[PDB]
Amino acid sequence: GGSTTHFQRKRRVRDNMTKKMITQRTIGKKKQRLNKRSY
Amino acid sequence: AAAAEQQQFYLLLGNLLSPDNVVRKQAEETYENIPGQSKITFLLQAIRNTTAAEEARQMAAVLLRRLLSSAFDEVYPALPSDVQTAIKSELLMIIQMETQSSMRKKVCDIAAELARNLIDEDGNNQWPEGLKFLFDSVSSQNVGLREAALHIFWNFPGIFGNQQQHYLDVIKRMLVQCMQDQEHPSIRTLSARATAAFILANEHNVALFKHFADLLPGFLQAVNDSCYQNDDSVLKSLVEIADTVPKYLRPHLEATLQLSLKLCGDTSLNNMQRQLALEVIVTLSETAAAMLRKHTNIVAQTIPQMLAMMVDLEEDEDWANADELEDDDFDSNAVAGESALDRMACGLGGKLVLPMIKEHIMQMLQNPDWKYRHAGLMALSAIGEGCHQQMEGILNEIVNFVLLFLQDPHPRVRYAACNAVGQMATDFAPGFQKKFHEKVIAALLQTMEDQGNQRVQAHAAAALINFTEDCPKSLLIPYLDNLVKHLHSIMVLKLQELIQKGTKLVLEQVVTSIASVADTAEEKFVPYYDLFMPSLKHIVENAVQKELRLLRGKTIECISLIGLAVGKEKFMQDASDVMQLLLKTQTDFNDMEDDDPQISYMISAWARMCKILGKEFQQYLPVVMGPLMKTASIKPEVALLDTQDMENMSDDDGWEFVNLGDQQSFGIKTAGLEEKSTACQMLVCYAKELKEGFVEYTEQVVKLMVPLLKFYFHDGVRVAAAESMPLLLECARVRGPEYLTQMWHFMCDALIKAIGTEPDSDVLSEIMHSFAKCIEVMGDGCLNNEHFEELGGILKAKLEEHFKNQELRQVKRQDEDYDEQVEESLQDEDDNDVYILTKVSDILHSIFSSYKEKVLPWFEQLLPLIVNLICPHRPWPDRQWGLCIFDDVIEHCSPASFKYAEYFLRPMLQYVCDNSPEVRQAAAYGLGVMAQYGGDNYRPFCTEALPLLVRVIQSADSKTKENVNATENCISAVGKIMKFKPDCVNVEEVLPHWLSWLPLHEDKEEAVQTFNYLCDLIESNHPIVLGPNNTNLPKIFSIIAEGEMHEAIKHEDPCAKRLANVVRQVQTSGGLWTECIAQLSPEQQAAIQELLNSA
Repeated sequence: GGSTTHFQRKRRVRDNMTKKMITQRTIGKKKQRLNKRSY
Repeated sequence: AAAAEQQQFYLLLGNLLSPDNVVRKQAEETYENIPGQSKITFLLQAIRNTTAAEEARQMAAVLLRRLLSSAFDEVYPALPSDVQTAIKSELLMIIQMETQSSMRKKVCDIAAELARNLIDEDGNNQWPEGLKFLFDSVSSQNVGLREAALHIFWNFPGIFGNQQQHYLDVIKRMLVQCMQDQEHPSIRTLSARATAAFILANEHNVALFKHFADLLPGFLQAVNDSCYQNDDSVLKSLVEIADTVPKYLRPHLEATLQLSLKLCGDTSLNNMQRQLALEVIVTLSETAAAMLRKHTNIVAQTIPQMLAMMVDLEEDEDWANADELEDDDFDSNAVAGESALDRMACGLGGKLVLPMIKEHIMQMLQNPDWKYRHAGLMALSAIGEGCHQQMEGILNEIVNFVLLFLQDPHPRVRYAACNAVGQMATDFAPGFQKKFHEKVIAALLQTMEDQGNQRVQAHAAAALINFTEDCPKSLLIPYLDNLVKHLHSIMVLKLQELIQKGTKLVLEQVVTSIASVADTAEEKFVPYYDLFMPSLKHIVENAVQKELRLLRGKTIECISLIGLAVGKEKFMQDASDVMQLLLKTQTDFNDMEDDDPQISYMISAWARMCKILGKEFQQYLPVVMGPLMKTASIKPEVALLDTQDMENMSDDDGWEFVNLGDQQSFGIKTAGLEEKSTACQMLVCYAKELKEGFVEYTEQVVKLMVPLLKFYFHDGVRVAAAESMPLLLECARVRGPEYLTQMWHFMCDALIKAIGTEPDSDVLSEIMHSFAKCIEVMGDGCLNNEHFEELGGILKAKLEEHFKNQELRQVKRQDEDYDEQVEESLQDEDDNDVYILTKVSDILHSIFSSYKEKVLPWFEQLLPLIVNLICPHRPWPDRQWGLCIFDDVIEHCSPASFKYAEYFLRPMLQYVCDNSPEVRQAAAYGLGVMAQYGGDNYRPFCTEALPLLVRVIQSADSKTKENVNATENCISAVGKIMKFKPDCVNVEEVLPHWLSWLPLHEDKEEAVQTFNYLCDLIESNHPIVLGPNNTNLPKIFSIIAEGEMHEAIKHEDPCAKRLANVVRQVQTSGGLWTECIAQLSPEQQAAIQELLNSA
């Protein structure tokens, strides 16, 4: 449909250097969806 | 002789009380083979006999409940009805005459489980005796029978088949009456819990929610009364209600909020009760923010409570000497308050939270207590993400105030200031760095280099890491020298201290900071390479003992990042030694668990070294591929327990439990999931980097990643498994078409099934993108008939879901609680839906390009929905993608597409004049592709399409950054119609106007087409382009020079050469070239020279 109009991943991101001592990773709750909604 | 059997049963129960392994095994072996009916009769006899010890009775009751809930299907049917009636009557009799509370509750659990397992069919109780007993139980005098009835009701809230028809009023009256007595508090708590469970079970029932609203004051009074008796059982029910069904609280929400505030402000209660009371409001903010935003007073009163929680810091003298990053607690008041502040700021939004917390923070940052300043800095750190847009215009004074606290008399306040700076750099990126680098870098470096406290230094280094990670490379080069100095001297000092003492806290942060600086500086780190590599290797060779494993992993990661930054040329002088170090480490450490910190740092190091060492790395592939595949296919431990059993496993070694429906607990061990995600991503990177060299390991990776598509425990694993699909096909392409077909037969069914099943929108979009890419890899026969049918069904379901979600969102609007933030959430959902539609169009384009005219009968079933997408009243995102799909149909499935032209041709002709630039672009591309791959059938429509296209092109506001792309597409369409259909265009009149619109510069694949047309006209003869003699040549030369700039790729594309030769075709007589080039800008002359040199 135009080639350039296809395969665009606009809404994606990436990063390196895992750890980052100072972070908001505490996230005890929130992001609670239970994607394993089976059985 | 039943007496001997009972004696043996009591003996084995007594053995089970204090088992040890021997009688553990022997009792399990003896018990697992007992006949089911004999088991039921024996357990009932044991429960009835009130002579043995309470432990035996309780243990037997637990056995009966577990046996029922596990294997009711094999110990009840196909048995005499007399036995069933006898056991039911026995259970009711034991319930009636039981006196001890615990045993009565256990038998209530047993009876509720039986009634749950004896419903069957569409839902109708087969045990009317149980319901009758419950009704005559709750309306009685003795409190034991009422407790039994309420516990039966709570355990299975739903022993009914016609509750709405007749029994709703009776249930409401029973619960109201039970939450009214003043002599037995235990009845009130049980009734409140029963009401909460009944409301939770009957979810998605607005009528029930409005009919049961009169019970809320009693529930709130019950939880208030219970929380003062060291019993938070009802508070947990309130938290569950607020989490799952907040609308139930809407009648009395204010009252509820006030109660929580009281329960959060009362110091008499322990920490857990106050934290749960706060969690009520926090969960309400997270789940139902629109309902809570109306009560601003409650938020304005709850913010001081959380701020006063964070002042609850214990003066610890064993702080500055701590050498490990000990876990915070997640139980102390300060951490819970900070987390609650973060969650509420994220949920309610900054527009409401910021005005009431800003003044509190600014007032607390002045209190001479070292605890109020710490709390203020931590609140500033916490509210950073939630109040993002509102704090973006106030960042200057906040930063200037925070940076003044790095020079503070108290070390903990400086630690908090470093935390605030680092968290603000993380949240406000990359705008924080550009406007504040000059002061932030200087302050952090000054704090790091001159300090007597070794916990402020490490946290300042971590803040520097957070700052430099997102800092663009352009504005860091001036600071590279002043970073390498003050990062190398401190490394030297800390490495000296590491040999004598055992200090590692600040050395790890310094190493990570150097790694981050090198990573973000890339090739500019070469002059400083020799400053760091000899020392870093010295850390890797040493630090071989335990409790330095994190240091070794960080040093190895830093070495890998520095090597990747400096490139292969400079790295290939110590690369052999680093390879030996990594090999020795890999062969040494490979004896520990999967939570060893050197199991996520070694894999990424190996992948980085693969990136550095390209194809030479193939030698080391067998060594790395072992442990990577071992840790990429770990199966997490999962257990399906009962809720009454879940409590009993309170060891909590890492078990994460979720309360499944109807008294069940589902637990998974989240130990190694992140390592699995890292290993899968590194497998994807390995395949991408190696291509043909990965063919030996392609089969194992395919057989591992195909099941991982249905791995719902981690989204990253599923995303990596989806991404690896086309890369592995490209790797296996080398072995021939048969190997490709085998791998595709492995992957195709799994991908198709995962497309129509994935809950997550992002993972689903990635899966659809990967499937489209895989189809693009293998064309003309990659799908069977079964795959075609399944794909058609799934795509029709997806389009129907997309159409229905718009109506569902419209119903979501016009609600009792709708504001701006709800609209923003709905817009985000709309964006996700449009992305899924984009991926659907991608899959359709791949299928069309692969199959051509043979796939139209399959597209017949999807045609009505695509026609629906192009409806004039639809939003522009739907119309654009419908037109794109029809353009694909035209390009690849012609000249048979005339059968479908009545559906799209008139909308295509109409939409060229649309207000939306994207719909205009799609319609223009469709009109252009009509002439090129349409044949003689679409001949008369080009005559109609041309005037509309020229009208769109010649209109004003056509070259602005918005409508420019649509105008470029229209120009390309007119050029294609002129070239491939010159009979009905009158080219001699359009071409002089067409030359004015040239060239194109932001559309690349249309630019090559239009320049191919320009060359074809030039290479052929006079018309238009070259008029009298060669006087027109200068304007075409100017057009070419203007279009030179990164438009025709200088990699010797077929078009560019045809252009360049033309420039060299005129470069024969100096007379014409001089006059053609005399009226060009110096940039144009340089462009012409570069174009001539490039091809």
